[PDB]
Amino acid sequence: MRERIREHLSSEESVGLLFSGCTGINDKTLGARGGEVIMVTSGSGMGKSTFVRQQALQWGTAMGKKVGLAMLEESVEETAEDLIGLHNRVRLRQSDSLKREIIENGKFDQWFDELFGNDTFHLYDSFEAETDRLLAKLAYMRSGLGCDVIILDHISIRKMIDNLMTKLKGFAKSTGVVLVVICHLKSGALRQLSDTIIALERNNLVLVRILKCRFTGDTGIAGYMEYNKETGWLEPSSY
Amino acid sequence: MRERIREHLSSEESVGLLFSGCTGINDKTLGARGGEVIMVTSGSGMGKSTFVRQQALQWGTAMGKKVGLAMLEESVEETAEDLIGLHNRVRLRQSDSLKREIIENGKFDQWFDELFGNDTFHLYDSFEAETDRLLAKLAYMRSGLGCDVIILDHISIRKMIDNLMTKLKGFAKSTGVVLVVICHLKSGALRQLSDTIIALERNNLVLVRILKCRFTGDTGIAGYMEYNKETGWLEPSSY
Amino acid sequence: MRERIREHLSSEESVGLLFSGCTGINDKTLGARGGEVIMVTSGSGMGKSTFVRQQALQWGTAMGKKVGLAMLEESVEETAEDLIGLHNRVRLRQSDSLKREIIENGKFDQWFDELFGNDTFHLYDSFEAETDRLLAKLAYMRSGLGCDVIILDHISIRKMIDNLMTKLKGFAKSTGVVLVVICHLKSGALRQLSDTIIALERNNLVLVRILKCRFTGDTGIAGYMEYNKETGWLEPSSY
Amino acid sequence: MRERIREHLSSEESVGLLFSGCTGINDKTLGARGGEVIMVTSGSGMGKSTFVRQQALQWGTAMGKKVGLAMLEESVEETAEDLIGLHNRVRLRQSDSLKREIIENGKFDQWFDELFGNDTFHLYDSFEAETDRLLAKLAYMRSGLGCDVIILDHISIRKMIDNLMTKLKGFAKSTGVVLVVICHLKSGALRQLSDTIIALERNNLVLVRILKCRFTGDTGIAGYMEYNKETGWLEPSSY
Amino acid sequence: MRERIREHLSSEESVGLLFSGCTGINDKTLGARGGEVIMVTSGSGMGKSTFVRQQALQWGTAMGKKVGLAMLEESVEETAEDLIGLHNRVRLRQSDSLKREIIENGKFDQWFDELFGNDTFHLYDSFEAETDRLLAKLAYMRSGLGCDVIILDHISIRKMIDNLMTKLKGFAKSTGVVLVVICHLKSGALRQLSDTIIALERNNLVLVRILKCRFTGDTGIAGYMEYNKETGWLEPSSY
Amino acid sequence: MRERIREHLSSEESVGLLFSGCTGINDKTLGARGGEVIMVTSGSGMGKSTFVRQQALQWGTAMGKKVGLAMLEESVEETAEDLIGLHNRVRLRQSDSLKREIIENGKFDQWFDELFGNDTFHLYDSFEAETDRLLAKLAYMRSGLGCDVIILDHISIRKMIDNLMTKLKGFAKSTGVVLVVICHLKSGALRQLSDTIIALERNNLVLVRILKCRFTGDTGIAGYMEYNKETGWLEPSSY
Ligand SMILES: Nc1ncnc2c1ncn2[C@H]1C[C@H](O)[C@@H](COP(=O)(O)OP(=O)(O)OP(=O)(O)O)O1
Ligand SMILES: Nc1ncnc2c1ncn2[C@H]1C[C@H](O)[C@@H](COP(=O)(O)OP(=O)(O)OP(=O)(O)O)O1
Ligand SMILES: Nc1ncnc2c1ncn2[C@H]1C[C@H](O)[C@@H](COP(=O)(O)OP(=O)(O)OP(=O)(O)O)O1
Ligand SMILES: Nc1ncnc2c1ncn2[C@H]1C[C@H](O)[C@@H](COP(=O)(O)OP(=O)(O)OP(=O)(O)O)O1
Ligand SMILES: Nc1ncnc2c1ncn2[C@H]1C[C@H](O)[C@@H](COP(=O)(O)OP(=O)(O)OP(=O)(O)O)O1
Ligand SMILES: Nc1ncnc2c1ncn2[C@H]1C[C@H](O)[C@@H](COP(=O)(O)OP(=O)(O)OP(=O)(O)O)O1
Repeated sequence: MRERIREHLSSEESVGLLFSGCTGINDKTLGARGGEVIMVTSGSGMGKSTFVRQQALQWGTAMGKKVGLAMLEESVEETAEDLIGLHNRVRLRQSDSLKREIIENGKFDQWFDELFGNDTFHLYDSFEAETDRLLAKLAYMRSGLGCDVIILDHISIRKMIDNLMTKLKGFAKSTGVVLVVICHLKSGALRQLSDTIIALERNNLVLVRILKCRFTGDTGIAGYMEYNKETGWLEPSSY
Repeated sequence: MRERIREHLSSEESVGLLFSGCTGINDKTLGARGGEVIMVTSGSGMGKSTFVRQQALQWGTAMGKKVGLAMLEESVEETAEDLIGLHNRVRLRQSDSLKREIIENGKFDQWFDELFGNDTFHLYDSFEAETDRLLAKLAYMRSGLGCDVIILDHISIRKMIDNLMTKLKGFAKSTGVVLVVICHLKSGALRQLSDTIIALERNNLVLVRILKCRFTGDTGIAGYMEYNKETGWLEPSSY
Repeated sequence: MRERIREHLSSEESVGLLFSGCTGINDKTLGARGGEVIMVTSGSGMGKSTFVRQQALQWGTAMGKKVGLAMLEESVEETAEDLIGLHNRVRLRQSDSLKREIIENGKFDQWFDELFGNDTFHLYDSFEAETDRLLAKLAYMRSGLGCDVIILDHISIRKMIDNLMTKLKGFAKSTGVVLVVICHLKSGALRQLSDTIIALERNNLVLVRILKCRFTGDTGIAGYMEYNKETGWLEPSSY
Repeated sequence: MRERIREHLSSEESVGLLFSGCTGINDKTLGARGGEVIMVTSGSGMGKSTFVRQQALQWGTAMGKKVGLAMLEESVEETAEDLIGLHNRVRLRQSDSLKREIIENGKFDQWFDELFGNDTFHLYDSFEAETDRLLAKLAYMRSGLGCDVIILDHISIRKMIDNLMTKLKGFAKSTGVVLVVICHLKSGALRQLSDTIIALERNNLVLVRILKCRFTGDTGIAGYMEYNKETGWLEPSSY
Repeated sequence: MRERIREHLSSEESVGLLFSGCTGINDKTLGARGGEVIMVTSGSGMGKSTFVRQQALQWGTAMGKKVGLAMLEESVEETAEDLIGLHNRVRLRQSDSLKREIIENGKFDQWFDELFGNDTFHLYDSFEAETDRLLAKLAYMRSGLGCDVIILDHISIRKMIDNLMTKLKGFAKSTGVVLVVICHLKSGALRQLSDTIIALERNNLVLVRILKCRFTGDTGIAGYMEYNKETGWLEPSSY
Repeated sequence: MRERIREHLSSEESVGLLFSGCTGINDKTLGARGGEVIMVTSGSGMGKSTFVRQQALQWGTAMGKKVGLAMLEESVEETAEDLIGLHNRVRLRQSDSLKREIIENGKFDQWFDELFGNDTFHLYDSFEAETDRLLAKLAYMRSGLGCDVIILDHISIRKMIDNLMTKLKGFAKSTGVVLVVICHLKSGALRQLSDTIIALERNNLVLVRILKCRFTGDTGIAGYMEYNKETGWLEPSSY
C-alpha cells in the first residue's frame, strides 16, 4: 500500500484546465479535469455561450489545447464569426460597417488564419434528434481530431435527455476528454451525471454560482464578471 | 469554412429599420430587423400607440417601407385621424375647430392624399378572439399587400396569449416581416418569444427602457423623450 | 376610408360640457364628454362637493342640461339648501338669520321656483350598500328623468368598489350620460375605470390638479381657485 | 321637496354655544353645536385648560347650561379651586394668604354656594386607561346629570386614542351633547373625528388658530387673547 | 366636595423656599416648592454656580433648611472654599494673601465651624457617567442626610440626559425635596421635565429671565442683579 | 430473578463507541454498540464518506479500536489518501502542490507510518456483485484482522439488497462487531435490519437527523456540523 499510495499521490491530476475571466471559479473548482462533464446553465440570453466561447478561445489559444465545438442551434459561420470577433476584441455581429471593412482591408483573411490557421479549433454544426448520430461525431472529434475539450451547444431540459446525458458522461469518462455542455433553464440526470455545474445570474454584472463540483465539493458563488458590450468579453469584476 | 464565413459576413443584416425620436434606442438595439417581433409596453395611456404610430409614420414616409397596422381596439378612422394629424404636426382629436376647418378648406382631402395617396399604409380593424382569423389577415398584409412592417395594436396580458405569441413569432420568423406588437402592462411567452422589448415610463418626459434585445443583448435605458402636447409628437429630450 | 374618415372627422365631439371657475381646467381636459366618468377627489372637507355642486349649477342653469344628483351621505334638503344658497350667492347654512328671513320674506318660495321651477335638477338621497339598487336608480335618472349629467356623492376607497366602478363606467359608456363621481382620499379600478380625475389641494386658495385625462393625456395642474367664504363660490384665482 | 326644504330651513341650528373672550372665534366657527366634538390643543402649559375652563364658566353661568367636567390628570378640588377663583376674578392657587383669608372670612362658603349652589357644574376625576369605563361615566353625565357640555381634560397623542376618539365622536353625535376635548401636542382620528379644532399659540398674548371647522370650513387665525396674570382670565386683545 | 375643597384650600403650599438677591424672582415664581425641579441655565462663566450657591447659603443659614450639594465638575474643597468665602463676604480664591492669613489667624477654623459646625450643608463630589449611581447618592442625601434642597452642579446638554432628567424629576416628585439643577447652554426633557427654568444673561449687571414656571405660568424677566467683584455676591440692582 | 437481574444490570453495555464532531449524536444514540448495523445515508456528494471516515479515524486513533474499511466504489489508495489528509488536517486531493511536496519532504513516509504504522486500520477494495464473496471478506476482517468496526462503503438502493442486508445484520449480530454501512438515497430491509440510521442534510452547514435508533428510540435531529473546506473535517456547529 505504501508504494501503492505514493505512485497514486504522484500521478493524480487535481488541477484541470484553468477557467478565465472570473477570479474565484478556479478556487472553487480547481479547473476542468479530463473525463468530467461541465454543465453551464442560466436563463436564455443570459450569457452561457459567450462565457463558454471565451473559455474555448483561451484553452485553444493560450493553453495549446485542441477545442471542438458542436453546435445544435447556430451554424459554424455564426460561431466562427463570434470566435473571430472575440479573438480581436470586437463584435462583428453588431457592426455591418466593420464587417465590410474587414473584407476589403484583407484583415478578415489575416484574422481567419491567425485563429484557424493551425488545427486548434474544430467547429461542427448540423445536429436532428439523434443521440447516437451525435455521440458518433463527438467520438470522432476526440479520436480523429484529437480534441482535448468538446463543447456541446446546446440542450434544452426525460428518456432522451437522460440517455443523452448518460451517454455523454460515459463518453467523457471513457476517453478522458473534457466535455462542457451548455444547457437552457426555463434536471434529473443533468444534476446527477454532471461533475461540475456552473450557473450565470444577472439582474452586465454577472454572478457566477457553482451549483455543484464533485471533485471539490466547494459550492456557492465563485465571483462576479462584467460584460464589455464593446469587446464582447466577460471581464472580472471588483464587486 | 473561410469562403463560407466570408459570404456570411458580407450578407448579414445587423442594422434593421432605424427607430426615430429617441437618441439612444438605435444604439442599444441597432434598429428593427426583419423576422423579429418587437414588443412595446407600459401602463395604459402611457404612450405606446403614439410612439409606435410615430415609428410607423417615419418608416412608411421616410424609409419608403409599406406599413400595415392591425387595430384590435380602435377603428381605422380613429387610427387614420391620428396618422393624418401626426403627419401634419397637429392633433385633430383635440380640436373640433380644426377638424371642421380642414373639411371646407379642402386641406383634409389634400392631407389624405399626401399620406394615403400611394400604397404605403394599410389600416385594418375589426379584430373577435380568434388567433387564426388574425394570423390569416396578417399573412395577407405581408404576402398580398407586401407590408415590410406590421403593427399589432394591441393585446392584454395564458393558452390564448401563449399560442398567439408563438404563432406571431413563427409568422415573423418565417416571412421576415418586422412585427411590432403593443401590449398592456397592468408575461410567459411574451418575454420569451419577443426579440426586443421596449418599455415607456412616465412620472411628458418619457423614459425609454430596453427590457430585452436578443440580437444585441444591450439592455437598460436607451434615453428620454418629451411629448409635445401641441403637435402630438414624442420628441428627443436633453435629460 | 376617405369618406369613412371625413364623416368621422365631422361628427366627433371632442369638446364636452365646459367646466367653470377654474381658468385652465378646460385647457387640459376639453370639458366633460358624454360616456365618460369624471372622478373628483381630495382630502375630507377639502371642497369636492362645493366644486361639483358649482359645476352642476352652471351645467343645469347656463348650459340648459338636466342634472341628476345622487347623494349617499347627505339628504336632499341639505343638498337643496346648498344649491339654493349657491344660486343666490349666499350661504344659507351659515346664517340662522337669513334662513328665517327668507321664509317670511317670501324669497324662499321665489328662490325655490327660480331654481327648481323647471325640470332641470333631480336630487335623490337614501342610498344601503347595494350597487344594483344604485345602478337601477341611476339608469332611471338617465332614461326616465333624461339627465345629461349624474353626480354621485359620494364614495370612500375592493370587490365592492371595483364592481361598482366597473358598473358605473359601463353605465356611463353605454348610455352616454356624463357621470361625475366624488370620492374620498384618506384606488384600483378607480384610477383605471375613470376617464378624467380631478384632485383639489389646499395648504381658500385651492390648487386643481389633473391626475388623469384619457381623452387628452394632458395632466398636471390646471390652475388655482379661491373660495369666497361669503358667497360659497369657488372663484378663479390670479395665482 | 319644497315643504321638505322649508321645515329643514326653519329647524337647523347653525349657531351653537357662543365662545367668549376671543373676538373672532365665533366668526370663524359660529360657536359649538350639539353632537360635535371640539378639540382644543397647544403645547403644555400654553393655556388650554384655562381657556376651556373660562368657556365652561360662561356656558354654565351665563348661558344657563349644565356643564360636566371630566378630569384625567388633576383632581376635583384642584379644578374647583380654579373655577371658584375664576368666577371671583382671583387666582386662589397663587396666594396662600387669600386662601386662608377666604375660609375665616366666610367668603369661601359664600363663593362655593354662589357657583356650585345650583346643579350647574358636575366635576368628576379619577379617570385608569379604560375607555369603556370612561364612556360609561360620560354617558351618565349626559343622561343622568343632563349636562349640555362635557369637557374632557385631557388626553395625550394609536389603537387606544383612535378607538377612544371614535367612541367619543359616536357618543357626541348620538346624544347631541357638546364634547370638548383637550389634547396635548408634543394625530390620526384626532384630526378626522374632531369637528372643530382650536389651537392656542404663544411666543400673555395668545394667538387663537382655527385648524379646522367642519361646519363652516373657515380656518385660520380667529384672533388674539391676553392673559391677565392677576385675575387668571384670558381677555380679548386689540392686536 | 365643599369640605373636600376647604381642606384642599387650607393645606396647599403655594409659596415655596424664597429666592434672594433678585427683587422680582419671587414675584414671578412664588419661590421653590418641594417636589419641583429648578433649572438654572446660561452661557459658561455667566454666573449659574454663584447664583445657586448664594441661594444655597441663605436657604441653609437663614431658612434653617439642610442643603445638599452634589458637584459633577469641581471638588468639595473648591465648593467649600466658595461657600466659606461667600458666607464671609470675601473671595478666598482671588487672594493668596487672605488665604494664608486665615489659617494662622485661626479665622479659617472659626469660619469653618460657623458654617459647617451644624449639620446644615452636605457637599459631595466624585460624580463617572452613571445616572443610577448618581440617583442612589441623591436619594441618600434626602432620606439619610434629610436634605430639604439638593443642588446638582452640573450637566451639559439625548437618551442619557433624557433618562437622567426623567429620573431626576421622578426623584423630586416622589420625595418632595427641592431639586435645583444647573445646566450649561452652548433641550428635550430639560424644558419638559423642569418645573421652573431660570436663565441668567449678561452683556456685572445680570438679567434674570424666567423661561418657564409651571406653577405660576408667569414668564419673562424677573429683574436685574449686580455682581460685587469684591464680596462675590450677586446683589439686587436698581436698573 | 433478583440475582439474575443484578448480573444483568451490571454487565449490559448501553453506551457504545462514541461518535465525534456532532454535539447531540451521542445524546440521541448513546454511541455505536457491538452487534448493531449503523446506516449512514443522504444524497450523493452530501458528505456520508467524510463523516464516516472521520468517525473511523477517531475510533481507530483515539479509541484504540481496529477499524476495517471495505470500499465497493473507490480504491484503497484513494481511501488512504483521504485518511492521511484527514489525520493531518489537510486535503491532499485538492492540491497537486502539497502532494508533490509531501513526497520529497519525507513527510508522506512519516505520515504514512504515523497512521498505518500500527495494525489499526485495514483497507480493502475490489468488491463484483457477490454478497457471499463480500461476507467472507468481512468475516475475515473480524476474526482474522480483529476489527472492532467495519465500514462498508457503499451500497445503492430488492432480493440482492434484502439478502445482503439480512446477511450483514446476521454477521453483525453474531460476531458483535460494529458494522456501519453507507448507502445512497436517490428501503425495505434497509430500514428494518438497520439498528440506527443517520441521515445528513444540506441546503457546509450539515443537519444530522437520526431517522431511527432501536436501542434508544430517540429520533429527530441530533445537531448541526460545519464542513471545513480547508482541513476536510466536519466540525460541530453553534447553529
Ligand atoms: N458538508 C460538506 N460541505 C462541503 N463539501 C463537502 C461536505 N461533505 C463533503 N464535502 C466535499 C468533500 C468531497 O470532495 C466531496 C464529496 O464528499 P463525499 O463524502 O465523497 O460525499 P458522499 O460520500 O456523500 O457522496 P457519493 O459517494 O455519493 O459520491 O464534497
Ligand atoms: N452579461 C452580458 N451582459 C450583456 N450582454 C450580454 C451578456 N452576455 C451575453 N450578452 C449579449 C451578447 C449577445 O448578443 C446576447 C446573447 O448572449 P448569448 O451568450 O448568446 O446568451 P445565451 O447563450 O445564454 O442564450 P440562448 O442560447 O438561450 O439564446 O447578449
Ligand atoms: N408622453 C405623453 N405625455 C402626455 N400625453 C401623452 C403622452 N403619450 C401619449 N399622450 C396623450 C395622447 C393621447 O390622447 C393619450 C393616450 O396615448 P396613447 O398612446 O393612446 O396611450 P397608450 O396607447 O399607452 O394607452 P391605452 O391603449 O392603454 O389606452 O395621452
Ligand atoms: N376651498 C375652500 N376654502 C374654504 N372653505 C371651503 C372650501 N371648500 C369648501 N369649504 C367649506 C364649505 C363647507 O362648509 C365646508 C366643507 O366643504 P365640502 O365641499 O363639504 O368638502 P368635501 O366635500 O371635500 O368633504 P367631505 O365630504 O369629505 O366632508 O368647508
Ligand atoms: N455676574 C458676574 N459678573 C462678574 N463676574 C462673575 C459673575 N458671576 C460670576 N462671576 C465670576 C466669579 C467666578 O470666578 C467666575 C465664574 O462664575 P461661575 O459661577 O463659576 O460661572 P458658571 O457657573 O456660569 O460657569 P461654568 O460652570 O460653565 O464654568 O466669574
Ligand atoms: N396665556 C397665558 N399667559 C400666561 N400664563 C398663562 C397663560 N395661560 C395659562 N397660564 C398660566 C396659568 C397656570 O398657572 C399655568 C398653566 O396653564 P394651563 O392651562 O394649566 O396650561 P395647559 O392646560 O395648556 O398645560 P398642561 O395640561 O399641559 O400642563 O400658566
